[PDB]
Amino acid sequence: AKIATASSARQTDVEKPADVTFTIENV
Amino acid sequence: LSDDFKQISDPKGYLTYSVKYEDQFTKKDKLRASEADDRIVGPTVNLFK
Amino acid sequence: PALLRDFTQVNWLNRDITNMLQQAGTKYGLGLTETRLDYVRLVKTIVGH
Amino acid sequence: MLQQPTGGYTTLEQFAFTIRNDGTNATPTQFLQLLSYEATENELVKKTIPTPETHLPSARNVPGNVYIEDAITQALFGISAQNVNAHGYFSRLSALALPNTSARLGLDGVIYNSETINIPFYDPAAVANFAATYAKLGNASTPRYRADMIDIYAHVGLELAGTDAERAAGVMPVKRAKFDSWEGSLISLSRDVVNWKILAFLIDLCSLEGEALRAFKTRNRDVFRMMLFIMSTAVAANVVNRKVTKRVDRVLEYIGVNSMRTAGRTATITYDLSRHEFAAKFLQLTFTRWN
Amino acid sequence: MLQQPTGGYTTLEQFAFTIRNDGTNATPTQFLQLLSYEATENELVKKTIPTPETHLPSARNVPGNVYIEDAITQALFGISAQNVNAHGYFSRLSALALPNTSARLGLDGVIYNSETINIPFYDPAAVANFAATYAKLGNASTPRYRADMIDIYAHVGLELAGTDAERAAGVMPVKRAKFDSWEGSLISLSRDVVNWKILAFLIDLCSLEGEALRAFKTRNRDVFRMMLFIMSTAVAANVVNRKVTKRVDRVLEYIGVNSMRTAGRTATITYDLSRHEFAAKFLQLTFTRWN
Amino acid sequence: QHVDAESIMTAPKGKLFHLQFMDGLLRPEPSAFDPPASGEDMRLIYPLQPISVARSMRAIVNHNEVDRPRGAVAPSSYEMDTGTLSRNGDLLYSPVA
Repeated sequence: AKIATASSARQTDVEKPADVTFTIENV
Repeated sequence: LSDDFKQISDPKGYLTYSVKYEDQFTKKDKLRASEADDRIVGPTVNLFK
Repeated sequence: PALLRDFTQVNWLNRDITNMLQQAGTKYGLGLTETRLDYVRLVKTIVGH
Repeated sequence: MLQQPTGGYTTLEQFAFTIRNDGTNATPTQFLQLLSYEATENELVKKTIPTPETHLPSARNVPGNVYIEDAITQALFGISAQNVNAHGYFSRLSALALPNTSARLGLDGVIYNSETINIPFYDPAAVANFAATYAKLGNASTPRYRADMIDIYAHVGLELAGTDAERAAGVMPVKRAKFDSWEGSLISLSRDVVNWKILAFLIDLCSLEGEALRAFKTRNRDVFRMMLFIMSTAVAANVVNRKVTKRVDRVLEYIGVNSMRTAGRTATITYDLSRHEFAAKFLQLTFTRWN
Repeated sequence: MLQQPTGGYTTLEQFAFTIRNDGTNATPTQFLQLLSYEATENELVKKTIPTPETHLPSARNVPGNVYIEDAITQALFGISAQNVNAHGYFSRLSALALPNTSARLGLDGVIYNSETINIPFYDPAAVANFAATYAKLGNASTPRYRADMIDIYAHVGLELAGTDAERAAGVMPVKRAKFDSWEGSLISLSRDVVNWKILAFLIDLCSLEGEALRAFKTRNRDVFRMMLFIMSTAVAANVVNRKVTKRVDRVLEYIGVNSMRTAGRTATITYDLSRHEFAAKFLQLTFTRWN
Repeated sequence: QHVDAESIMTAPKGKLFHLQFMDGLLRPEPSAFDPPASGEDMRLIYPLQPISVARSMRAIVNHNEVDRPRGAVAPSSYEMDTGTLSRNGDLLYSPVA
């Protein structure tokens, strides 16, 4: 708008411990 | 006029479908399609869960 | 059934459906189809659904 | 242009005529037989035809790209046409017979002003002799010039079921047509005949000469009989269905007489009052010129 | 129908058998060599086999379009099959050996009532002699009729690593198989053999005669050895991997003895208790009929 | 609902009761580590009609991995064929071949 600037970014990393599920898959 | 028969919007049919689900068999892949890919083949998917 | 041609994750079930809708012995399809009794005016026109 | 083929424009083969006998198409010659004829105790006399007054509507050139050929085919055979006898389209056509006019009749049946490259047509001389005669139909409706109806139909019948000793003689007993059927057959054949490019059969019925004509009438004696029958359907009064064995049959009530209306409002195609005014003045020209 | 080819149904070539040696397929003959044999100080004696009681389950015709051929191939080689020995499918099959029955075995391996046009099958006489013998397996499970297991395996071994002077004689020293490996190789070959249409190899093992048989056994001596090995894998007890040079190797612990369970729960395919009941009564029929 | 073997011998001639039959085709087997069993279930009644009548398909679950579970059916090639009208008035099939 007034002065030309410069910004920076860094790709984030998201992970949780493997959760527990009660539903079964195959026969 | 006499008017013997009355008209309807959608037909019923004599033979219908029934189902007995098993509430412990769920696939972990939530698939998706387009909206017209949904409409035509839509309620038939939710009868054969 | 067969409307759910390619919408079920049931990999086995998906097979027979394609095979039966391939052998030219059967042809599924819904919508406004061609008819013999066509354009026959009964105050209003006859269409086949 | 295509110039003109000697022996007809109908011997070309690019555009022919096939009635759709259900799932499989056929030839007009092949269809006529499925019908038999019942002689009833009624008689018609072959009545002579009056001449057509020469006074085709004057030239105007409103800009419309008029589908004159499309309009013609629609009224005679078309299923429930509307405003068929309106004045504006024909007047434009009559400009065609004029020696030296930038106005060419498209092969597809659409009329133009000036011309085009991408579209081939009929040489100006073939159309000149055509519009000389079918422009007249235009004013068939006028109170003064208007043509008969209750009597031209004494000719329709001889052709449809005219025995050869009958069209040799003058009088034919009133017949009753009956042929095999598919239920939606009457409308089905009428839906089909509409696309024959009936322009081609007429734009050459005025160009062919003494020998080329003798051969033309002796070959297309069917392509004519066909549109005659489909037309004679709307006119005859009662359609009775016969349920025999495992078969089903349509009877057309009287081939030779104008009932004046209805035919079957449902079982067939119907003629309005602005149709008898038209189809009549049509037959008054093709028949005379035909014979 | 395909009638029947003289010299086998396995000489047709439409349906054959190829083990997938990784990225490239091969022939059963070509695979057997990658394995060597280690003679250990153990000995087995070739024990004679008892006759099979004739009492195949009676005819019922519940309507299921039963995949009898598919079920058979699944239990012997299939990876962790379930409910293999259930009664309903076989009972339906036994209807097949019956002279004059509207019930044809599909070429693809699916059984039908009445028939179909779009699907070609095996002529009723070829299947008649087939189901005469493999319907019996059906009731292999019954307390009274049930077959052995801890002793038929004295035959498995001679075939897999049977030296020619050994199957000429009666006794073979207990061997120890070892061959090159790709890590997921044991499961990989077991996943592959399941689609051989093993029906074809059996429905002709009862139709071929005195000379056509002498030639059949002398050619497919491999197609048999193959399914025998893959089957003998689930049975032998300990799988030890040898890490030499840059190579990796699988050792199958004892070719000729039923450990009674496990093999490797992870390194191979496992046999439930309703499997030893099945695979046993299977070999009791193919072996006897085979020799 | 459970009935008794004494009432099956005293039930009135024309009084039709309903007795339910257990399917149990799709049922996950127990884990490797659990207490064993000791001489279990005895079943006393059996239909001989037989009862399996109306089923379009049955058990629409895949067995690991790309194969059908033992004793599972798919819809027949008849309820998936929209034919054409007669040469006159009613519905005809494809037809075949």
